[PDB]
Amino acid sequence: LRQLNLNNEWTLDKLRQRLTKNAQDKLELHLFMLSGIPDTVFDLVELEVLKLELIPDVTIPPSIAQLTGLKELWLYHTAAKIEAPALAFLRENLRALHIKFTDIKEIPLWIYSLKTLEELHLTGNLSAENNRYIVIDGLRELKRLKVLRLKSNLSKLPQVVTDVGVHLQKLSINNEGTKLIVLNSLKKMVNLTELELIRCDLERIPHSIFSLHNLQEIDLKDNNLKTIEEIISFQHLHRLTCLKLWYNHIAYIPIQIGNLTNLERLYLNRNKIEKIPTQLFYCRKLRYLDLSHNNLTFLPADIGLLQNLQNLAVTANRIEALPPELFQCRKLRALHLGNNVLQSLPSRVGELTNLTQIELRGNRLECLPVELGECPLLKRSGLVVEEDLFSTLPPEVKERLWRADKE
Amino acid sequence: LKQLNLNNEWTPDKLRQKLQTNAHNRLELPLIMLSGLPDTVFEITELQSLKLEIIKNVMIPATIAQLDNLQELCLHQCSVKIHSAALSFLKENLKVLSVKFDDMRELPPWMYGLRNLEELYLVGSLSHDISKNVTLESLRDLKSLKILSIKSNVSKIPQAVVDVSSHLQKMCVHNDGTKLVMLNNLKKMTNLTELELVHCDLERIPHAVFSLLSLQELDLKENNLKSIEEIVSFQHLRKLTVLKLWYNSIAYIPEHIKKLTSLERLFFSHNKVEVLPSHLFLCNKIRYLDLSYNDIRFIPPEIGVLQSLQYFSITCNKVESLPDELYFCKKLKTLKIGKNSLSVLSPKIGNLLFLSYLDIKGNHFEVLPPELGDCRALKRAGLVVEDALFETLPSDVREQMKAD
Repeated sequence: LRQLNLNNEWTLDKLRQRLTKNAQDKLELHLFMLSGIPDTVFDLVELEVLKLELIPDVTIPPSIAQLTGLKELWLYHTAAKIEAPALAFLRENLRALHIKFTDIKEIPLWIYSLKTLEELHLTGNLSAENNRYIVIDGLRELKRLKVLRLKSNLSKLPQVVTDVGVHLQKLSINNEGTKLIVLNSLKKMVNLTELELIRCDLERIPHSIFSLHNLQEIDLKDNNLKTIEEIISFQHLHRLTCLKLWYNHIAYIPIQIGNLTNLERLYLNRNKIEKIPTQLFYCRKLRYLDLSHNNLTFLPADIGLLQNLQNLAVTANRIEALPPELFQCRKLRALHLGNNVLQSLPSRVGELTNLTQIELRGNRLECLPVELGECPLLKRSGLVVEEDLFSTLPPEVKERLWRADKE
Repeated sequence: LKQLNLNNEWTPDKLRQKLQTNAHNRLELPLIMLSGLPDTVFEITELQSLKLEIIKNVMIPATIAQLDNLQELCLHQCSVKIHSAALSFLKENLKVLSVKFDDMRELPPWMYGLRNLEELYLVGSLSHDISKNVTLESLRDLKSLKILSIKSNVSKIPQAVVDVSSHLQKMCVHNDGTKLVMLNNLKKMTNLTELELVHCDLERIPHAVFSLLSLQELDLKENNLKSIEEIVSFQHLRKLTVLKLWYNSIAYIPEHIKKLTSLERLFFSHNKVEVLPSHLFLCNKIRYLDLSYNDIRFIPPEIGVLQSLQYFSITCNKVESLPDELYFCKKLKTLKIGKNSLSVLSPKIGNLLFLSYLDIKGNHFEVLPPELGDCRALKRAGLVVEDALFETLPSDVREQMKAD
């Protein structure tokens, strides 16, 4: 009766207008306090991400084969009871699976039998008696796994994951402030490409991070590293182009980072950097640079070297005057300059053409120069500033900006 | 049951839809006329600002400890309650507050147990017994407060401000027709830097402002300043660069302006000034001078002294004569002379290299000269004029001007 009633009131049409999209621009639908999965949900064939969240002990019927496009399932506190045909369809179709659980019994045993699975995300503490890194012993059956996120507050990386790491390309660990016992045990995952230690609270860089040669993106988010001193050994990482050292107590940048010339997306924001030095600009390949929420004394002139810079973000830092060398570069696109102590914005911003958005709200900005109207890509949504400061501009250039905005 | 219904009504996806930005570049959740606060709101942890509008009979649980990213709180016409862990966390984390007290009890008494609070927006209204508000004089517990804006009919500045003068920096008061009195409470301001008094009905600038020795700026908005004779002590405000005395009634400007030369921003728009003296433009550090919608008869030539000027607004004046010395000042970036009684635009106007803005709208002109091409920073938008004045450029000058 519950299943048929749930089919009835949650009909397919309101569900059709219920459809939404994710950051991957994939069609989802969030099921939230449902008795089971309505058959109207399974009738849908354009579904990409099915969100079984808090669905009490739902039995998956074979009609999941109707979900031909189904590639993503996020079982959030939802134990999935499944049978052989639905198992076969999921083994032959399903490829990404983010299982969030609060108990070992909540984790289904069939998720280790899927062939085509490549993205697997776990949330929930995994340290237990007589089950530590044994329930995931079926990860060896899964040979297509490439993404393994473990928000499990684990104290050490499991060895079964190390054997998986021959084919694993991405390993993100979230420990919520728990030091993970490295012991250089990540040297087995030579195929690892994106080691994103989230909230690992490491306070140091182990040698395994720069021992593997295959990492392009290494984001040590909230790893609490006081001194960023292991960056000399990262030059052997020719693949490394994204070294996001945000959310740390880095108080000064040693000049040695000038060794790493391959860096593009250096996101060094939300830190206490007293100043980014001239030698930091020795990496001319830097295309995306984030320094937001920092303690910079000023912004040096060698920023003119970074000709590839697109978005420089120094929001809520301490920069009193904008150097003309900042405007010497022409490739700037997103200027996060708000909440600063910028006395005034120089007219040289009229040189910038790629600038499609610029954050100018707050600050000590006396007036906005008319040269901001010279920028073609900039519009009202791009130019976020206070209403009075925007009104300081002449009426006709404001009309031009309005007309370019609305259309 | 109320909590269960609150969580049932508003799914987190609906809150994703509700997510927006605010006037301070924070992630805002606008919650309008709600029965309460759902726990689904606190399930969002990326949130930077909370907006609660007329959501009364609301008790803040410990669950707000989930979202660490809060910096702003908008508690608008809502009587809110509190819990111990909420007190501790909002003591540790919350810094920006914007409340509206339509009713005095709709102001909750717990804003003042915090310390990390920095910005405060006290919009609303107040009664005759102003000094009895002990809610105001508990900000001694606040240590980080730096922004205070009180849009209310406040006649007497409380001893609260007197106590919190050590760390307070910005004032914005809109009395809206209410006379402000008891200005010793503004005398004992010591470390304040900004003062924006709107419609306070202050007939004269008090010795309170001159007791301030570190005031960056002063606003005497909607204040009936008939005469300005107390400027002699304004020299004590060495930090004073902004004097936005606009929509005012200053009939003439005396010599006392020589007391302070650090003055930079000078707004006398819609003032009662008849003739400017020889003594304004001695203070060469002035860059930002406004006389918009005034009725000045004419401009004397001593304007030539103001070289470091970058803004000279006299729009909608009765000025029939612009001498060429303001055209001689090339550092003048903005120069608004709109709707005056002038006759002809200056032919030797291309000498002003750094002339970003020339608002000369509605002026009785005849023919534009060809030397606008020599002007590097003057546009049709910048030189706002009637269209029959726009149609006057030579054809080759049109070819050079459409390509700037």
